[PDB]
Amino acid sequence: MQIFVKTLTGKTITLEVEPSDTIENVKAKIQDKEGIPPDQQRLIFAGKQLEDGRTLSDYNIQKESTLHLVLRLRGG
Amino acid sequence: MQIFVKTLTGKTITLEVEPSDTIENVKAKIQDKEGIPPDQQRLIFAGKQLEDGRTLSDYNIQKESTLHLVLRLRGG
Amino acid sequence: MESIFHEKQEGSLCAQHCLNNLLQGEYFSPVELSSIAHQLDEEERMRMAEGGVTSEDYRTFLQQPSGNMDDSGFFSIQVISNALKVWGLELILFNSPEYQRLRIDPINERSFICNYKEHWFTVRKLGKQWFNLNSLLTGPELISDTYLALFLAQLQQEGYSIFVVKGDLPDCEADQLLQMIR
Repeated sequence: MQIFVKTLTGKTITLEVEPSDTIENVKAKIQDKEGIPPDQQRLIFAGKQLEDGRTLSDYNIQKESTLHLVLRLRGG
Repeated sequence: MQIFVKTLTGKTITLEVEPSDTIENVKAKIQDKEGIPPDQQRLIFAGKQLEDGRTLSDYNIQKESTLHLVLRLRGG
Repeated sequence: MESIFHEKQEGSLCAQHCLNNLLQGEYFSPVELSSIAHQLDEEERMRMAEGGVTSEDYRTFLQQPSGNMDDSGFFSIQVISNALKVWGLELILFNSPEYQRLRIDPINERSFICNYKEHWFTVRKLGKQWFNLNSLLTGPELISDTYLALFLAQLQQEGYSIFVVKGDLPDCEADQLLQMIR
């Protein structure tokens, strides 16, 4: 299904994922669009940080879910 | 001397204090004015946190100077 | 360069320097970043509580990351729009066509922040010129009046989200002493 990834800048990335998709794979998908390094991609959902070794269903994530990506995007 | 107090809502109140007035005593004044307890109240003066047991004199807070009333630091 | 709020920092918390040099001088605080950010959360929470469409409403909007303290220490426009808001200043979009159409001389303005997602430019009027500074910029890029007009246009073309601050911004000593420079 499609999800809404809120990036720290005022952008919402609508990407298509899978229920059994691992959080790490989700990062790769975001990296393909924004180019943000998956390693530095601090994916947080509803305050709870998404662990790379976990899946979307692990955090009860469904379609149109509001995800939040945290990282030092400003740089300086 | 009448300084000021900047709330997190955009409201400012003409706080009247003395040169030797302590931050704690100031918090009391704010407690009556607003209602928020001193332990919840946080006061900042230009990137600097004001300690309850410190006088405004040392802080250098001149006549008619604003103050930052922080009260939200919870996260999870 | 006598009394000027020139703070230095590196490694995240970039917003702490952006606000520290927003209104020309310092007045904000690092801990405030989580407070002003939670202001939106506070209102959104009570809003989503009543207008709850799904279960995620009182879940994801009950604990909105960055709003309730950030992990790395970076905040988006969530703290910018609120920072000026609590002081009595307004934020205008100079990049969005629906607003850019106002066509107001940027040299007449007070300060504006440019966002390119990967970087933000902290530009503010100083004395009789415009200065751009950051945590990754020790040299204030002197922006001339004629250059500013082009700079603003270049930003729009590049895709830089220009947040112009309208109203009376409290200038510091750096504004008065900069009046003697060219």
